[PDB]
Amino acid sequence: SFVEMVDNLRGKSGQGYYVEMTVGSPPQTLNILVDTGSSNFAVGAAPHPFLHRYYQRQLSSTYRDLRKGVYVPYTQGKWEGELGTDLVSIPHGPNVTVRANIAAITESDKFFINGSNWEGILGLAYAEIARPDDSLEPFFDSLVKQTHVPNLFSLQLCGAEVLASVGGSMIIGGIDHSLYTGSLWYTPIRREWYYEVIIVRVEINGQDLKMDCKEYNYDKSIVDSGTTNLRLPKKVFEAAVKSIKAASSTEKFPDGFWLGEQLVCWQAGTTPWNIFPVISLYLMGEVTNQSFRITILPQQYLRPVDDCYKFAISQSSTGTVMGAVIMEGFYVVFDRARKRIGFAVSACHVHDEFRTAAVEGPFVTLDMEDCGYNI
Ligand SMILES: CCCCCS(=O)(=O)C[C@@H](NC(=O)c1cccnc1)C(=O)N[C@@H](Cc1cc(F)cc(F)c1)[C@H](O)CNCc1cccc(CC)c1
Repeated sequence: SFVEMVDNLRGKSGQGYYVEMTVGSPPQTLNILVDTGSSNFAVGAAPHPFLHRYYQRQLSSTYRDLRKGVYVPYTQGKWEGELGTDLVSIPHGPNVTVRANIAAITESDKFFINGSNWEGILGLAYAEIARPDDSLEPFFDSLVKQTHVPNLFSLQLCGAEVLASVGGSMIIGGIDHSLYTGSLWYTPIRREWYYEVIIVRVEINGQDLKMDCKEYNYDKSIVDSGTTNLRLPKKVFEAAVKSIKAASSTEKFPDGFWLGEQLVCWQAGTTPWNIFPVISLYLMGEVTNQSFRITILPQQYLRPVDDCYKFAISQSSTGTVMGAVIMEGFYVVFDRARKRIGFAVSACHVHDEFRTAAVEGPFVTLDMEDCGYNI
């Protein structure tokens, strides 16, 4: 938890958060997307219309070819590459250098984003979902094994021609107490592959969705910084929109809005936040029958793009995804050592005069264990 790591993240709305890193010798500078939703460290290693610079292996005296191809398909978008290792540093991170696995991207499809300003991706999740297989040690594992950095990192993602710029902090090796107020509440990491958690209850403006909690985690629920929106399984999505639509029936928007396709604008400064409800996601606590909740304001699920916004909540077919817009306003601790994820109100907390994002507990909930999907 260093003051030198504060504000070491940057990016544009809808295009994620990236941290500056150097690879090879001499140091090659690159902006790398911080993604707790995957486990491969990869960087553009060949020219591309959206890349202004890229990893040039031939210019690195410390590069070692692993002579193995690698391929990684995401929800939408994918890339192909060549494996190898090299020295990697995070200028605004811990003062150490480690030899890490790196997937030099040679071919890609709908992966890189035009104008995003990042040239690679840092999969911070576990080896289990790493490609080719789990023998390809993820970056953070190498960092912990090679240096004395504590097996833990925390993220503070903040809100907002060109798309609004965003800032944040990735504290490697610790917790920076000045980045949050109040208490930290932890939810167990159900399994060490994605950063899987369990949602046991959901409320829209204080009203219970009243669904079997297995639906909330239908398939799985993950904390994913590499994903923008709050993604919800079909049944949960529909209940959610119906509830949100009702609360804001005072005004009407085109179906494209709710489908997160087309934006919606209001006179600059007149956004009627008060008509949109708050969303409370209750997460399993560290104790049976006990949980805590994180409340999201409309300022979070209505992403800036007159003041224009897009509905940052969309239907998923691969489970719940607590994306960036959910993480924003909260200080999130990925306590790998103790297999848990802590949440707390962020210093750049979720605004508003009558309301505010919050992290509250405890709230008793029985049989939280049957909320998960049992393989
Ligand atoms: C951060 C910049 C914002 C980009 C806006 S986004 O549309 O929300 C990105 C999201 N896209 C969507 O969620 C999406 C996209 C289109 C339609 N519906 C949903 C997505 O796929 N995210 C990848 C990171 C990524 C970032 C990019 F910038 C471009 C890519 F290519 C990939 C996560 O790693 C996925 N974790 C779940 C997961 C799923 C499958 C396999 C794995 C094993 C690696 C893992």
